[PDB]
Amino acid sequence: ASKRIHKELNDLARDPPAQCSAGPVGDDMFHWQATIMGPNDSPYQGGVFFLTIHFPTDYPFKPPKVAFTTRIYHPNINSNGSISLDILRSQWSPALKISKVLLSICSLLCDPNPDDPLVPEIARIYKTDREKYNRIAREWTQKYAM
Amino acid sequence: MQIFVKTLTGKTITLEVEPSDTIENVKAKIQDKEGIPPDQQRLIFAGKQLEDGRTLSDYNIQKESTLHLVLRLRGG
Amino acid sequence: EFEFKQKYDYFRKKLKKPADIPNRFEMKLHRNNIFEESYRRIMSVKRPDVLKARLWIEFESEKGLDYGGVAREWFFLLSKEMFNPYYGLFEYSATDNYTLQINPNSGLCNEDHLSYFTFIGRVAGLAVFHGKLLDGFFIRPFYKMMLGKQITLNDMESVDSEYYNSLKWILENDPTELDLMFCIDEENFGQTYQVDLKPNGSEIMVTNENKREYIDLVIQWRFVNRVQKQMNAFLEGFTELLPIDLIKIFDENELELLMCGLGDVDVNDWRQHSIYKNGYCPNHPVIQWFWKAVLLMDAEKRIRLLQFVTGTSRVPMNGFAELYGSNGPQLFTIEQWGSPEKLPRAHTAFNRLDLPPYETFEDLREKLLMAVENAQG
Repeated sequence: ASKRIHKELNDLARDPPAQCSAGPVGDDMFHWQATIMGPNDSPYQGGVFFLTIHFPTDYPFKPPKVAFTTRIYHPNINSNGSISLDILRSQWSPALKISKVLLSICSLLCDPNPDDPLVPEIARIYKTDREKYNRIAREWTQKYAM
Repeated sequence: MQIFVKTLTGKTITLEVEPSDTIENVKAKIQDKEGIPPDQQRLIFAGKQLEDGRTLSDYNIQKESTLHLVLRLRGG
Repeated sequence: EFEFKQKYDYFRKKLKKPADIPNRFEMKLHRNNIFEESYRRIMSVKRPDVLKARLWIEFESEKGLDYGGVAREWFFLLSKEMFNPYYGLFEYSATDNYTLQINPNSGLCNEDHLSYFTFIGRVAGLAVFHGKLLDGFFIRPFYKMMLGKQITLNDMESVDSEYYNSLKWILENDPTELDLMFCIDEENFGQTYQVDLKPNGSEIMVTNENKREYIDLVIQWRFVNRVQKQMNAFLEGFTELLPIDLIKIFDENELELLMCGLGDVDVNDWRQHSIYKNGYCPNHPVIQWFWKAVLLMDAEKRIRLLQFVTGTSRVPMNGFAELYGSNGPQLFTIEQWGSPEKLPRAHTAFNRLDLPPYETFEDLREKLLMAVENAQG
């Protein structure tokens, strides 16, 4: 896990995943914090979002726990910043790397997944009343992201 | 052409189809014999997830080939 | 199911009752200090044969004239004590699995843990012998260990799916890119120290020439190395009531059903500790049906239902109020989602169930009993 994390860390400052930057804060190497810039021409445009990448001692056999810190109005991310993303749970592989988990998250941001929701209310509003959704998401970004 | 779709419980779905049916339609047919919607279905065959964009010819799903009904329920 | 019956009775009879022993076993102790009291009593008997006597128990507290029903209770009461995670002899495999396994660091909790294990075994067998059940469940490897079976990468799937899949990957691919080393990591006091699976493992790498011998050292470590003394002391006592071989006829699943029972989920404690989000609440029509649906299921459909939704088929020792998410306490939840056509979904991490607003009780039941049965894939 040590060399794994360390090495995976240098690889970040090798090909910085565009639109985001995660890195260990403090001296603890099992607690990182990442940023993700609202994908462009998406309602989350302009804002910035903070996250918490907590590596368990079982990494990489167990997926890392990644959560949003910054509030965000999205169908697959709740008020705790919990992220319903398959590679974080069911489809995780010891070969997968953070730089890949971050971009995967930026994708979920611009192109939500309304059919495997975590927050039903939003999913619906996103399916039926799409323009409403953009209005709101855009407002939440103005409150907690900026 | 006749095939079997086995559920994880045991009960099996015998059905009628042309070798050119898009997998997506095997689901539309299963959606009337069980009520199970298509977006919550996964038909596994010999350890392979048979996409919707293909047909019964693309995977050589012939007369009597058994696929499976593994319900994609868990959410994300 | 229909078979297990044959094997059971056939098993029951094969057991024999000595002759030179009392009609019953004299047992009387206080409920509030039941552990060390049952302990000092059983573990003091000279002839381990006498425990094959009839079970006669009385509490100097809740004196009620049953004395035959107390038997069922004593076991249920001694279990919550023997198999209590916070005692230190046994612990939970995961923070959300509720299945017990020998605590490798047990010797550092009871300065004479071995004697205690021998006892928990002494009792455990005593229950099988008198057709009673113990309360709690152990990870498969515990049972395999009794059956004298090997523990393999396979056995870890039940304990920690994700860890099993990751190991299996290592098994089926080249693990030189993962940059692994022969040593897993630990925690205590927030401290994070490294531990070697073998000599200097900390240095040694996991190549494509040793990843076989690696996965071994891992399983070896996770379920065997550090608990062989205990698991052994346990069998010593378990075999002072039953011939350890008389039991090999059953398989892990049957052996579990044999001594730990099936374990039907208490439906009332459950409804009473569930929370409803997004429209649903205690009296809402759909929620009221859900529970009636639950009420009509048999012991299996329920445990199936629980697993489908919480990820585990077991329930915490202190009830449904102590349920856990992959993030800490998380009461069984039921949220409203989807059109009446869709099947109910589940998030095992938050023990949540997305139940669509069915229109007719029977409509709901046919959809739930469907998700449950044809599920787990």
